[PDB]
Amino acid sequence: ASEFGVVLSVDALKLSRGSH
Amino acid sequence: SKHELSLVEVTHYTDPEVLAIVKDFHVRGNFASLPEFAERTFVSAVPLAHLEKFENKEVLFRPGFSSVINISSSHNFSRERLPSGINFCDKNKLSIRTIEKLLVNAFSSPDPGSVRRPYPSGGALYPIEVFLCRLSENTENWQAGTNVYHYLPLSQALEPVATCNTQSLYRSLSGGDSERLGKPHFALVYCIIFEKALFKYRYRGYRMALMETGSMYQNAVLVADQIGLKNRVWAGYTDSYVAKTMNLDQRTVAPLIVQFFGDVN
Amino acid sequence: SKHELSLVEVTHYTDPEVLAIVKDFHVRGNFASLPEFAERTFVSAVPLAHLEKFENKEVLFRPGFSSVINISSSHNFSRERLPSGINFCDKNKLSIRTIEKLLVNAFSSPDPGSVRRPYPSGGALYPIEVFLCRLSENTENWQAGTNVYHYLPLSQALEPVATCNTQSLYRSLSGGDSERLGKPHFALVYCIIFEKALFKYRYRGYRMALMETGSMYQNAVLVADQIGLKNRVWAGYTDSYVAKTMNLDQRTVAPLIVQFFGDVN
Amino acid sequence: MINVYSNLMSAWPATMAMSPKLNRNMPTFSQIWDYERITPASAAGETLKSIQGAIGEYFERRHFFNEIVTGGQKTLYEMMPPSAAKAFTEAFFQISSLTRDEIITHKFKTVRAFNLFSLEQQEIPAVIIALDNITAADDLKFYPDRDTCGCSFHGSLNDAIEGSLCEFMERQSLLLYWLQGKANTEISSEIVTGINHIDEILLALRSEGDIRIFDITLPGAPGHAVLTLYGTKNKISRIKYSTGLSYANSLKKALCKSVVELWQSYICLHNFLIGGYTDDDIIDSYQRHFMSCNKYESFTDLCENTVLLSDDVKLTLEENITSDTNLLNYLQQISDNIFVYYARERVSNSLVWYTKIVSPDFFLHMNNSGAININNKIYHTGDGIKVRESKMVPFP
Amino acid sequence: INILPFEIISRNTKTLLITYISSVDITHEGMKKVLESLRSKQGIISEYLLDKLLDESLIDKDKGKEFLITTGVINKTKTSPLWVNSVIISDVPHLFSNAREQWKCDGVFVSHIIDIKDNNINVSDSTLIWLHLENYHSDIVKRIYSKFESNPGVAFIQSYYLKESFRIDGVYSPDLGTPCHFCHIERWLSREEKSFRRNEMSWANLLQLLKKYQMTLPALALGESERGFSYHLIKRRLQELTGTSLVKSHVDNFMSSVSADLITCILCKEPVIHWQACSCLE
Amino acid sequence: MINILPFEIISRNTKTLLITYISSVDITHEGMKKVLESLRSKQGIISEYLLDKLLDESLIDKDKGKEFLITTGVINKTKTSPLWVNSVIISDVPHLFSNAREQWKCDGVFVSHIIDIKDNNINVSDSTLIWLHLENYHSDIVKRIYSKFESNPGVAFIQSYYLKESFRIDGVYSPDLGTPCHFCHIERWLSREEKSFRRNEMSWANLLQLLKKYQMTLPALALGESERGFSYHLIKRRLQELTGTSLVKSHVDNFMSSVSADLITCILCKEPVIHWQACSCLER
Amino acid sequence: MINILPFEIISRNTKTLLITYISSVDITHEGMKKVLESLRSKQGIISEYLLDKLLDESLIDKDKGKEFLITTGVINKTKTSPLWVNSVIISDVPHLFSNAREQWKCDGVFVSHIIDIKDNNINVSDSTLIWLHLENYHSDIVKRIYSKFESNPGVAFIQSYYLKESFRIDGVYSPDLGTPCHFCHIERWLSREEKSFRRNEMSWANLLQLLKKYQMTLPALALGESERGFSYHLIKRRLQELTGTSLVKSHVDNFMSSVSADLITCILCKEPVIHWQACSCLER
Ligand SMILES: Cc1cc2nc3c(=O)[nH]c(=O)nc-3n(C[C@H](O)[C@H](O)[C@H](O)COP(=O)(O)O)c2cc1C
Ligand SMILES: Cc1cc2nc3c(=O)[nH]c(=O)nc-3n(C[C@H](O)[C@H](O)[C@H](O)COP(=O)(O)O)c2cc1C
Ligand SMILES: Nc1ncnc2c1ncn2[C@@H]1O[C@H](COP(=O)(O)OP(=O)(O)OP(=O)(O)O)[C@@H](O)[C@H]1O
Ligand SMILES: Nc1ncnc2c1ncn2[C@@H]1O[C@H](COP(=O)(O)OP(=O)(O)O)[C@@H](O)[C@H]1O
Ligand SMILES: [Cl-]
Ligand SMILES: [Mg+2]
Ligand SMILES: [Mg+2]
Ligand SMILES: [Mg+2]
Ligand SMILES: [Zn+2]
Ligand SMILES: [Zn+2]
Ligand SMILES: [Zn+2]
Repeated sequence: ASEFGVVLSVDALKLSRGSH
Repeated sequence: SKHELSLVEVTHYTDPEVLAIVKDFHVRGNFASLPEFAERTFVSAVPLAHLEKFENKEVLFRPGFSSVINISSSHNFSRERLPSGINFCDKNKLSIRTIEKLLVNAFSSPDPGSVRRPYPSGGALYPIEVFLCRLSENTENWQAGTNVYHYLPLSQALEPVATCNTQSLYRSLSGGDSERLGKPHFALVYCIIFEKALFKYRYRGYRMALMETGSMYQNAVLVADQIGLKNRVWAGYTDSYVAKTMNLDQRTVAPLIVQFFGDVN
Repeated sequence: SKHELSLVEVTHYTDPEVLAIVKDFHVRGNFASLPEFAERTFVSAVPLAHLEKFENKEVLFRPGFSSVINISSSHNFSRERLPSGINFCDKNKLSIRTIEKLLVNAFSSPDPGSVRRPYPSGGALYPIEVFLCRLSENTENWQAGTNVYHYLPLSQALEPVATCNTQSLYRSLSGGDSERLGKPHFALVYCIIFEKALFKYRYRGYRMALMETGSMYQNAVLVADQIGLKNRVWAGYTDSYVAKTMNLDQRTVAPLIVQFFGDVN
Repeated sequence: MINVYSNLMSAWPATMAMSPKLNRNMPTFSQIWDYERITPASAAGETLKSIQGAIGEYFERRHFFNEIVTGGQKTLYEMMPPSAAKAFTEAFFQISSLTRDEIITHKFKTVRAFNLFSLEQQEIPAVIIALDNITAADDLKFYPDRDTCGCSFHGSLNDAIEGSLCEFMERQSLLLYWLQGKANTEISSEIVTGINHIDEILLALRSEGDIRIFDITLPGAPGHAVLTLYGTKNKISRIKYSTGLSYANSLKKALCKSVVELWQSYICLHNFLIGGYTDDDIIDSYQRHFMSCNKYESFTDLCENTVLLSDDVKLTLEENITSDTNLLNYLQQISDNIFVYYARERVSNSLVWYTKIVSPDFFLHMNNSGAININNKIYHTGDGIKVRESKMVPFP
Repeated sequence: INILPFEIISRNTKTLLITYISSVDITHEGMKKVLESLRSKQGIISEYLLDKLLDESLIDKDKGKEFLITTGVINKTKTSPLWVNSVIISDVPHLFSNAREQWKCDGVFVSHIIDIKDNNINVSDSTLIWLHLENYHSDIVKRIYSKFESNPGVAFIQSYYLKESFRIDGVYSPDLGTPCHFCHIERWLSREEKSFRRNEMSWANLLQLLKKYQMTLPALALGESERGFSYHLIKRRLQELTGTSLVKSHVDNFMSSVSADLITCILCKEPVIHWQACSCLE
Repeated sequence: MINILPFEIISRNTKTLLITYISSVDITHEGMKKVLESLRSKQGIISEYLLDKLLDESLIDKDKGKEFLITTGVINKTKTSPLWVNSVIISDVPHLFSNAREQWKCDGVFVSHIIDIKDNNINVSDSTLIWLHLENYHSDIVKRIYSKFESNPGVAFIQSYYLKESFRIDGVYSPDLGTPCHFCHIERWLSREEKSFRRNEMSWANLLQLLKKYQMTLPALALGESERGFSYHLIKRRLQELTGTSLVKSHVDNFMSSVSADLITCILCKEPVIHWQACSCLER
Repeated sequence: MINILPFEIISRNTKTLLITYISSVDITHEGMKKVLESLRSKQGIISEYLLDKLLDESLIDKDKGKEFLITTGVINKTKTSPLWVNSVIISDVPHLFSNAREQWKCDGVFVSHIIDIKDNNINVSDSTLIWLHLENYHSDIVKRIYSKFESNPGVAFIQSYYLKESFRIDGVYSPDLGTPCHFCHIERWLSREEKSFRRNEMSWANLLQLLKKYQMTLPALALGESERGFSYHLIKRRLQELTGTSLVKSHVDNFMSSVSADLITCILCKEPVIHWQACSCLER
């Protein structure tokens, strides 16, 4: 949520983008 | 079992193009090495008589020139590596305690609570699996009838794999050159799990996996020398036949190298 | 120089089909790893957040089952391998005597008259070459201005290779991940000579050569631990750029793996 | 392996993979993951069967959970012949608290079906078939508890029906066993199947814990419903109980699918548990319920309370005079009111088929802890174990 | 004659025919003999052999055939190319101002470029209608379908933009009974709407809110280069659909979508199937 | 470096929607609507100062505004100095590129000049990526360019040209990085095209041809406006991958590799080529 | 096992010449001339007893005679027991093989039977290599054979058939050795033949086809007597490599691999195939 709008949809895969 | 990983998790990241191209390539290096094919096949593109000229040599960066910085041998504090054993002899009984010594020292931490192995690994992914093959009736056994085992380096435990007899397993691993090899008590077989080698780093993972195999059998070499076992790393085997005999599924996993262990009279 | 081999002898046996197919394959594993490409490239097909689930695990031959033969850790007589060093620190001067200790112990016999190396090799052909890269002005040097050398394991001597400066050589070897790496005193680069890997055993030779690379850097790991050097085997480099910087001809020879050495504060 | 990935705006699911395995004598597992559109479809056995089964289960579940549309809106006595409308009325009058007058005057959402015996075309209530909450929203007060019993997908209508019919048989058999505790026979736990992957599983389970193999086929029925049960007291085992079930004409075939399904459930849960995955990952209440049955007490409760019609334990998988008899004859003797819901779609130059076999004269679903037609032609309140009439069977 | 996929199921002396569009009680023994015969014959047959079969089973040729065509057991398809011409209907027709001229030498014959905003669009028989949209709204597809579904030998194909993707639908042919536009997208929306757990950040939310607000879905920030790329894909699919019959060409040439990732420029060719719930199946 | 990503901002009646590659938002704020229209107007990169200015103008907090614009997929922040500071296109068909400089700014690609190959006194600054694209192939054209510019500090080259029914984009040729040149590429493809059933291209027929001055043209089908259009898009996206606004990250194992496209089928093939044994590019 | 190698022994006037693959000799001895004519008459293998008998008959010392016959390339001595004790050819075109049993003895190949696929009660002994060669391909034919004979102790199979303009000889399929079967092969070739620009064959179009009963025919050009002739020679030489008189040793890395031939170009391609992921042959 933000003061600018409401989020309808998200492409989760695109939004995500030695040993750990 | 405590540190178990399911290959289902791994395959979620597999590029099938990569897997196909790597296996296509890998299989070009497989051998059909059998006693029955001796007189109609060969291994060496170089004749026996010209080989010595190629053995134990140095290729120079400036061939024909001799200007070098020499280094003292006084810095060397190591023992010379034993010669690799040939025609092994199984007259002596060999205990499970000796096989156990090799396994924990070459591949496992001394601390059974720790997950840090005595060899490094790209991404800490450890795609290479160690299988134990018992080749002599003069070799002691943990579970009668079981001649193939899988070593779990983190649990420090053996997982039964196959109840093939000892003659069949020797035949698969020893290719057409078994008579020279003689009679080892046991072998380790190092195997790549293709998707585990490939899922994170893609093609470069294949390269990292084969190198890992070498770090592993090398620890075994050094450990063998120290506990008074002879050994010989071995490439003279029919890949698919070994796989078959050990009940490995070749679509997932393949033997890269065999390593033989035992005495020498 | 006494044990010199000319690659002209080798090429007389090269199958050009084999060489082309192996290089085509090999090059699929090369990386374009540079600081300037960080924000438009990636290395891992697995997200950082899912990686831990894949690190230091065991794949089971009978997944979901726990029946095993446990093995005593009381048989382990080894030391635990040190963690692989990261952000190295070059505050201390590092002597040539220390680099020399590593070289002769990891790759050479203690007997300078002997040709028997502390790691085995398919056909005793030894296709893998060791190069030395000096990366710190706080590293002592044998011949001022020379930062790349070739180690001759049988003569036990260094052959000058390149007078690239120390900043350029660090840049090539350290890929885009140099800031995490910090400042090592030196590196070894392990390189395959393709025709030497291929001429005798054909495709299977490629497999044997990469495994050899692993036996070699492993000896270095063990030797580093013993003389109190930190190290990290390293795959985050641009293959051709390293090659270029070391003045290797990529048609003949290619870097398989880099290994970094130094202190850690 | 396989590793087919589709863009999220594709017709096709996010992923399909065949799982690598070290052991060539273990069964292949194949699975399709499609976000939370459905829960992951999977299948197990021989490699190609595994792959066909996961594809098939994916088409099946997507259809019933995500894709049904009703053919409109009718009362029970409008959509079908009278003695069937009555059978449905009596089922529904047990399942909710609404009156018979409310039930017979309510306009239900409809789906195509035909009578299993006469092939007579009719409609049945869509609320039984659709597994989403929208298709027949206005009907759910009559039938709040729906599931996938008798659901099936195939590329031949015959195969789809045969699949629906066998699952119907197995789930009717399972519920009757659950409620009464009666089985026809135990098959030797030490049976050798002759089929590599089946033997492998049995050996692994025998050495991890204990198995019991029971023929629970509806009495008098041809074919074999075979239920396999595992449990262990072993402390480092993450699976303390699992189970599998299948029905076929052939005892061997049923046993083999039974064993493979036990392993399928065993390994999925095992992987969930070692994966670290959370309860928020579980969206299906049958799965939640099965997962809360992962204790040895699930195994002993069934085993101690199982009564066997035959004395000795079956040493071989040889058929008998009953198996051979006609399944439609047997079923019709019990009830005329068995319907086949059916849908079909063109793929290339073929049709694929989605079927579900349904009877209000039988159990309409398998959750006798929800709202269920407890009184029907094969069970009546009181015949069986009473606590079990309000508890759901420990089966996923 | 193409023999479509169907099933017949028998029990007692009863028989039930199910086809892709129909479910029919078969009480005439003659027609059971005709359907059983066609069930085992795989695909394309000759008018002569069908007529021989009908005469054998004592069924009027004309009437028997009307039945088989009407219930979707057979269709009466052309051995010559299915579409003698083609037309492009678009909201960006100016992008195709030279297409008719140019594509000639590729052997692609487009008679007319047509603005979607034109009132009174006509279209000849045996014509393939290419509907290309930068501003996607499902009622635009609905409109074109309603106007032309009834034209003899008509077919349709639709291209549009979804985020980074350029999507070309399969060919929708009433005559051949291939899937339509809605068989894809309406089924896709059904699956989002009827998810076992709705992803509350689903792209269906955007699609459904654009209906509610009477707004089109725009292609995202197309420049000249993306239009050039699009143009070429269109030309090459039309080339694929040129000179094409069910004798020349397999149905999978029609029952296939092409999706192109405009960033990576990678293509994805995927099968298209019917949706039982779609109203294209009447 | 604020990179402006692909999006639209649409209004009808009182409803306003933002749609990006990442997300979609029902915008309930006039100020942010104005910000978003202004950004939709600008091509490619924007000074973080302009962004702050535009935020303050609409009375929007700067970090809240920015966090919104980044996470919703409208913009992103990049930090790294790139390898080539600049691109030039050298071509026999420069008209085809006459709006490229202008348009491709919005894709974050800086092409400084379109150069006609006919021109003498062709100049290229240091650390410039030279894109040589030929419709009418001749190897002497490539030789000339390598000859003019191989010595330039930090230079690299890409070559694109047609062969049969394919459009070819070579791997990046970088003396500094040691990567294969054009001739390494075109020999790899002329080898594959021989109906040889053999990877190995070498025979006495080839040996004899190598005695002559290296020189050649390529057979390829005639181009229409549509093949040119397709080619323009792959050029842009390839330049974008290397030097522009990254939308999709490339794996390190393929980033510099060749890209080949069938113009019939429109299928791409990305493929790393080995050094050609008879080539000189390693010895320079 | 004395194997008689290819040679001729020619006489005109008083001059007699022996010519082999190894060597040529001006024969200055009547006895050895007789020996050599007798051997040229015999097919393939000869009992070392017959050889001694033939030597003693011409008054020639036995070890001197033998050393001559071996080193000049007339014969050789082989010691090893082979993997398959016997070969059978199963075919839809058995007429094409009606002299094969007789002729191929001279190449050291023991084929015990030519079997028409039409025949019921087809029997095969243990450790027999089954060559299945089909002009009219159907996968059910292969399935039937695997089904009849996979369980036979020590069995292996080769399949040969036509695809497009190629003649295909599969790798040796050996349950014992773990090698890929026919279906592993034909899937590898049907993958390569797709204009996919991709090694990976898998997609939803393929997934859907796998739902149907595995079943297929192969498109291939019509054969003339000449294609049949060519095919007959590759069959013979392939059998010879595996079970007959070895003339040229195979490398271990290719010995069991597939052999494909273009019938237009006559070029051979020898190639090891991987196990197909969707195949069952590993699980048996
Ligand atoms: C072939 C190989 C390549 C490696 N490459 C890298 C690398 O690029 N970067 C890095 O930080 N570590 C690298 N490592 C080190 C591993 O990440 C390290 O061995 C592993 O995480 C386990 O940590 P430890 O060695 O400290 O036990 C590599 C190791 C191997 C064997
Ligand atoms: C990868 C690899 C494969 C090998 N394969 C064989 C083999 O097949 N047969 C064999 O006799 N020795 C084999 N060896 C052993 C080498 O021949 C041996 O290391 C070399 O001749 C040097 O002898 P040494 O190890 O006794 O110093 C192999 C060694 C390596 C590293
Ligand atoms: N009355 C007849 N007597 C004998 N043979 C006939 C007769 N009618 C048709 N045939 C044969 O059957 C074949 C099939 O022709 P048919 O009339 O079915 O046209 P079609 O197959 O529908 O082709 P199209 O409509 O595409 O031209 C003909 O080529 C002809 O040899
Ligand atoms: N060859 C096939 N073609 C289409 N669908 C299939 C095929 N084989 C199995 N299925 C379907 O896959 C689903 C899963 O089958 P399976 O795993 O055997 O049994 P279960 O019903 O226990 O899941 C069922 O809908 C089944 O009908
Ligand atoms: Cl059955
Ligand atoms: Mg299932
Ligand atoms: Mg089911
Ligand atoms: Mg089931
Ligand atoms: Zn439709
Ligand atoms: Zn070059
Ligand atoms: Zn196979």
